[PDB]
Amino acid sequence: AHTVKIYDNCIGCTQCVRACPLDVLEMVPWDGCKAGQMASAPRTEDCVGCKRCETACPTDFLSIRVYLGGETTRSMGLAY
Amino acid sequence: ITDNQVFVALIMALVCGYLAVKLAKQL
Amino acid sequence: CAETEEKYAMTWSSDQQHIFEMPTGGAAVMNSGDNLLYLARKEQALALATQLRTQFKIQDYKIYRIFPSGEVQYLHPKDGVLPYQVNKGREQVGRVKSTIGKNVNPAQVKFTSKATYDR
Amino acid sequence: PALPFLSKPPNLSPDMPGYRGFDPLRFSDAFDVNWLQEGEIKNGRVAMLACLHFFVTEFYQFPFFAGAPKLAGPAHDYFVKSGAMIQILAFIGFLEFLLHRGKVLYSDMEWKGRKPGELGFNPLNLPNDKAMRDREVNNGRLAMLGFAGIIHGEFLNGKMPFEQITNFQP
Amino acid sequence: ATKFPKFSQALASDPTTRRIWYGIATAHDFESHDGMTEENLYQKIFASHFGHLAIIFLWTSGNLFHVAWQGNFEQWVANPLKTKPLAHAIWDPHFGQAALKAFTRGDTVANISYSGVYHWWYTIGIRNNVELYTGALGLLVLSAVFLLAGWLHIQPKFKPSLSWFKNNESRLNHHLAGLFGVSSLAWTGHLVHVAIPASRGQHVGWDNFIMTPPHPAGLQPFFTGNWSVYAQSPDSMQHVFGTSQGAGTAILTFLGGFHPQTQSLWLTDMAHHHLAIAVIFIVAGHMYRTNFGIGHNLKTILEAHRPPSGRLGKGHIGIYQTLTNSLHFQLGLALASLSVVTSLVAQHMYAMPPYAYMAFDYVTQSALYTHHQYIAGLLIVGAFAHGAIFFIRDYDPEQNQDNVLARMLAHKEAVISHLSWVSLFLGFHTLGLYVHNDVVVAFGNPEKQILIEPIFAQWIQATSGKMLYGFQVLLSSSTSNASVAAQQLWLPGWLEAVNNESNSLFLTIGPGDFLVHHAIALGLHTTTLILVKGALDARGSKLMPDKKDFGYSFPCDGPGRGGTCDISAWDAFYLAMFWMLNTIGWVTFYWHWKHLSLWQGNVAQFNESSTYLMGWLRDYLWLNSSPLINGYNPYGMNSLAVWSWMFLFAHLVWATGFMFLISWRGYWQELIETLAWAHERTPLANLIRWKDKPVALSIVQARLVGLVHFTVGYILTYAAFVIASTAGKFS
Amino acid sequence: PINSSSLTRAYLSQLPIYRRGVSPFLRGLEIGMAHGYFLIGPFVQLGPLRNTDIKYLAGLLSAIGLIVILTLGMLLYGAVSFTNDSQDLESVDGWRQLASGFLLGAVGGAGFAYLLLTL
Amino acid sequence: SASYLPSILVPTVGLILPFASMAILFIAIEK
Ligand code: CLA
Ligand code: CLA
Ligand code: CLA
Ligand SMILES: CC1=C(/C=C/C(C)=C/C=C/C(C)=C/C=C/C=C(C)/C=C/C=C(C)/C=C/C2=C(C)CCCC2(C)C)C(C)(C)CCC1
Ligand SMILES: CC1=C(/C=C/C(C)=C/C=C/C(C)=C/C=C/C=C(C)/C=C/C=C(C)/C=C/C2=C(C)CCCC2(C)C)C(C)(C)CCC1
Ligand code: SF4
Ligand code: SF4
Ligand code: SF4
Repeated sequence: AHTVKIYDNCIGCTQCVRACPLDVLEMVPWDGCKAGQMASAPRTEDCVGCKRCETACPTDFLSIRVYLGGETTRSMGLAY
Repeated sequence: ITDNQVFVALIMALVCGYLAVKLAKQL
Repeated sequence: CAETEEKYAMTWSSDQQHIFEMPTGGAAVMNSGDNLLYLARKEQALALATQLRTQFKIQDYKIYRIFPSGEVQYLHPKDGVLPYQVNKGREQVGRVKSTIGKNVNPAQVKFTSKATYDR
Repeated sequence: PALPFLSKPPNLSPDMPGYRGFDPLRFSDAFDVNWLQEGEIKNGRVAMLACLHFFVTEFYQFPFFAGAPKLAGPAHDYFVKSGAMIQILAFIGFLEFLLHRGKVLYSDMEWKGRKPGELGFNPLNLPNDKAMRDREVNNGRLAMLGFAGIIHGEFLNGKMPFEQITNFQP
Repeated sequence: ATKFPKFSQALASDPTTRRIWYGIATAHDFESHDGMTEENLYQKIFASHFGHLAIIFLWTSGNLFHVAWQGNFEQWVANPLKTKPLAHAIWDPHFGQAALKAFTRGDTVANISYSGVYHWWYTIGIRNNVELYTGALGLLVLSAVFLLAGWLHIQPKFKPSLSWFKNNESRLNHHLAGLFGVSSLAWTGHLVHVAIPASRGQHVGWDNFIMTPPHPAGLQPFFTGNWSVYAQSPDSMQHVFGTSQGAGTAILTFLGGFHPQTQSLWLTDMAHHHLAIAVIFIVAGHMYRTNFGIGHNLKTILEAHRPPSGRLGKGHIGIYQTLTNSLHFQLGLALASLSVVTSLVAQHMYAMPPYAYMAFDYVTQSALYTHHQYIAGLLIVGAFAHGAIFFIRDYDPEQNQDNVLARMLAHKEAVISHLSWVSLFLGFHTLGLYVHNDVVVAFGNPEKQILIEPIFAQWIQATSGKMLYGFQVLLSSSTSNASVAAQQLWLPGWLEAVNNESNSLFLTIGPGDFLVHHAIALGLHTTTLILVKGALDARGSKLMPDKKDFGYSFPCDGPGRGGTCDISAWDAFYLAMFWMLNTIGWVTFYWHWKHLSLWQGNVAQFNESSTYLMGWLRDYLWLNSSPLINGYNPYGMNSLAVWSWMFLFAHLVWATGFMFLISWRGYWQELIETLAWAHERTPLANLIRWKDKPVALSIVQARLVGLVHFTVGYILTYAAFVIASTAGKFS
Repeated sequence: PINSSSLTRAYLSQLPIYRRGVSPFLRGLEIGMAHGYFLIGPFVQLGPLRNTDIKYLAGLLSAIGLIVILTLGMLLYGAVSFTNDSQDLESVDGWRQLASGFLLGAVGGAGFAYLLLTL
Repeated sequence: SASYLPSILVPTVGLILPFASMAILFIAIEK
């Protein structure tokens, strides 16, 4: 599975979750930022790894990094 | 220039083929 | 197919017979009361969730992940909450202590079964 | 068992016919000992008939087609030229539909009847599959090697098949 | 271990067809397997080295066997100018009738061996097919020896310990002495005992090589140091290679220069040559410590070279650690040094042709040079590719605390900016001058050209005695210090070979040398701009500093942050392979069009028509492909019909590469879905369902396979054109 | 949908696979009875030996030359796929009976077309 | 010069070895 790791630049502006078309990322209340939010990636078994998150990640350099890991049925995104 | 040495050649590289499959099925 | 692969069954309800667009392609009839939709893969289904939600109110919707042993799962919604909206029930996994700036060099991960960010 | 320097517990079995405990290069590993057995039997029988052709190369049974007695070299080329050597591949094919019936080399070997011997070709049937099997294989194995000893006598001697034995040496 | 990639469980879980392709292309990637640690790595590359060596000696026994058995080798020995060297025979069932008349050379229908092998085996002293059979068996035995060792050092208690592999200290005591020094010494033991007498007529086979000494008096009054007796009577002038007429009996005479008749180097010169190289390498074997303790600790040799000038960081303290623990650094130095050695080989096989009756067949000499140049460029690009693998998967800047390497990564911005500067300068000052000369020649006026005499190469040829320029310096001037200093030793036998215009040694030089050699330096500096770019920006750039985390050949970073097509350190390979084929392109087009002017004779055909680009596309590609592309006509065919076929074939390879290089994946990944829809939905074929799911090729593989068709198409096209061109103008 | 009607269903139904019950040796012998009779065709008129009196025999050796390769593909596909032992064509034993039926029926089709090129 | 040997070895390594070797490697994917 594509290991998505969300670092501590994540200021919780939720363009990652609103940008991800797979709901692998949610928002978690985390009292370390101004907004109190920091994203999480629990369901990385559904993670395609299209890196549409890292497009819309307005941190300094990429709080959310998508490491291309294993390739299962769902992570390959094949229709059949 | 003869024929028997060709048979001896394919014998020796047939044995060398047995060392090729012999090395091949261990790594 | 349905004999060996996971068919994703998006179920949702509406108020009026509108017309949405399939991820297969082409328009669909959109039964007004309540309707299911068997799909292939999850990006099609949540792409339909964005297809409906960015148009108008379509909520109380989620795919039951039909996997071929028979049972279902609950994708999208998961917690009666919208995923970018914050619920105080989601336990975070997938973080490290700092930025990339403290990730170890892969010559320290070399000949070990670790990752370059684990610390 | 048999070969003295303790090198003899391979994948083979001692109750198999033709056994005298000899696989130094451990070909019984990885090569399906039953199929190697059936290849040994079949090579022994067809080399056995082939050296029987190199035994009955005397004047008897020359029926109207050949006229080339005791050639043993390009006699093969003589009947490649004469035709009907393709035809005996057809006839042998018409045998090997019926004989093995599975006819694929390692995939799906027809092991049903305890012995590499097909359909029970035995119209006389005075012995069954007894230890006669044990004395078949040697009568194939010697029928293999000296068969080579005939054809190599055609290769570099090239003189005659039978005319080495009396007082004829190079 | 479960399925396929019996080595990686990250690919055995993949249901697609990627498990096959990545199962193949990561098979030899021993540093990234399931649980293969260091001892389990060196104990596998050490066995696979033996499997590799046995493949090499199986191959050379292949050449020995086909020349032994299907070639015309001793008939070629009878007339090495006249008869063409035959390769292995043909068995096509596709040659219907008219093809076979275009290949019969005697009873054989064989190919013509355009690989220079009969020349080298003819200077070795092989004058029979029998020695070729005994040699071919002599290398089947040797390949069985090497397969025995690789099978033998993967047997468990004979797998050597890693402290033996980390005896980095003493391999150089044994390679430089045993592998290089002794064997070259042993090669003089061939040349003194075989090539000198079987060149001077004496058939010294394996019988009398202990009863016939190569000098008529030898080694009982010759430990006394009367060594001028071994260079007493040279083979002066009136000799044909192979007989005993007009030849002396000295062994190690250093005349210098060529034969008068065969235009090759003297075998006395090679016997003395490998003897001196042998002695100097055996002296170099006594360099480092061992269990004895008389030598050099390598830590004391890289630690001591820290300059007190202080400019060069905290010295090389840290380099010896990152050669023992590393491998891609050691393989990068290996491919660097082997690659410069190959280019040196290529630049000397034509210039100083070593083999008798080479530079007389003008095709084998044209294939050996091009062969070792494309192999030269491949091994440089290997040295930089493993350079980038060293900087990603093998580099530790904490053991390299402000080291020379960390200093290199510090000023890599200045390195890449200045490589890009010199590459830009040469690219506006070759292409500027070729488009200037080509516009100006095109406008009815070859005179208004810019031709710059390359005076630096002309002056360097004047330093080596080429008197055809009028500089009169160290060797061209016959009264200088070096001219008197070797006046008896090797000069007058050598300046005859320099001042001659028949041989391919120190060629006459026009401004085509200028403009082309600037084009070559453009190729070297572009290709090192790429390779040094994605070898120094291999680890982290200001686009993405995460690059060291992703390994070597990761595909991309997606469209994020502007778009990230080919950011990896594998791109520098992927692009500098095009520049490799291009640069070695211009090297071998230039060499080959220089020697199609020498060998034809019209050097003015080059020097008047090579200073502009339609000189190349006219006078070289359009004209010398004429006996190629007439390889088969609607009137018939000839022996070149293979190459003229292969030529066309290779274009079909080359442009198929573009299908993978230009047009990337997501086209095909949504087209395979149409093919799998159509296969699933149809009757009579939905029974036959796949097991591995059909998936278009991933975008590292796709760029790689497009690169592979670019190479195979390129190299097969040019191997078709070298051989069909020179074999069409000659033979 | 369309091209799934009852004429399509009835015609595909009585094919030499989708029909109800045949021994897989004969079920393959019908397949090879079609294909082996077929493949003599584009080797007699267009093959390499189409000008001697081996117009017809090269059809046999070439066509059976394809047939043993095609049965080799049959045995590969039943070797890799169809791991179960449900005794039909989705098994190993039923598939190798389908392949042996294709071999004997296909060579029978080749010799049948060869002897029917006598007239 | 055993001239008949390419008529044996060139087919049995040219075509039937990349038939049975396709079988050995491709079944060897699943072994
Ligand atoms: C004297 C002892 C000795 C000798 C002869 C060797 C020899 C070898 N070792 Mg070795 N080794 C030794 C001691 C020795 N070792 C010791 C003591 C250790 C432990 C400290 C090791 C540890 C060791 C390791 C760990 C490895 C080797 C390997 C090798 C092989 C190198 C690959 C090769 O063939 O390149 C041959 C190269 C040449 C002949 C020269 C190439 C470059 C020259 C300049 C160009 C050629 C010259 C000329 C111009 C061209 C002639 C061609 C002709 C057509 C004209 C080679 C066979 C490697 C291998 O492959 O495993 C087998 C390997 O991985 N060794
Ligand atoms: C002795 C020299 C040597 C050695 C040991 C290595 C060793 C290695 N290289 Mg390598 N390399 C070398 C030379 C060498 N290289 C050279 C000279 C180049 C420049 C051309 C490269 C370029 C290179 C790249 C770009 C990469 C490596 C990688 C690797 C590692 C894994 C290789 C692997 O799994 O391939 C598996 C085996 C194959 C893929 C088979 C090769 C088939 C190639 C791709 C095409 C050949 C097909 C052929 C032309 C078709 C024939 C048809 C006919 C018409 C011509 C391994 C440590 C990889 C790595 O470390 O990254 C993780 C990597 O990405 N190397
Ligand atoms: C015809 C093919 C061609 C040409 C000319 C070039 C040229 C160049 N490549 Mg290149 N390249 C090519 C194919 C080509 N490539 C291919 C197929 C690949 C594989 C994808 C690459 C991969 C590649 C890499 C990876 C790199 C280059 C780089 C460079 C530049 C090298 C520095 C230099 O020489 O600058 C001199 C400049 C020129 C030769 C440009 C031509 C001069 C023009 C035509 C004149 C200006 C315009 C003119 C007035 C016309 C006006 C147009 C009109 C509409 C108004 C140079 C621009 C490198 C770079 O950026 O270097 C700094 C670099 O890193 N190339
Ligand atoms: C990336 C990388 C790398 C790289 C690679 C390579 C590729 C390199 C380069 C290098 C090279 C590729 C080499 C070259 C060298 C140089 C030289 C070497 C030059 C010089 C010259 C000279 C020296 C000459 C001169 C002379 C003459 C002319 C005569 C007289 C004398 C003399 C000799 C002086 C490495 C591994 C390192 C590291 C890691 C990373
Ligand atoms: C164009 C067209 C079409 C098509 C065609 C077809 C369909 C054909 C085919 C045909 C075929 C394809 C045929 C087949 C034939 C066969 C048969 C009818 C049978 C016979 C029999 C057999 C073959 C036998 C064999 C054998 C032998 C000989 C010996 C022994 C063994 C066996 C028994 C096996 C249709 C009609 C649709 C429609 C219209 C148009
Ligand atoms: S990381 Fe970038 S994207 Fe993910 S939440 Fe914080 S800000 Fe929004
Ligand atoms: S990885 Fe691809 S899918 Fe998973 S979140 Fe980042 S972008 Fe959306
Ligand atoms: S194209 Fe595909 S690969 Fe190239 S950059 Fe855009 S996303 Fe990354």
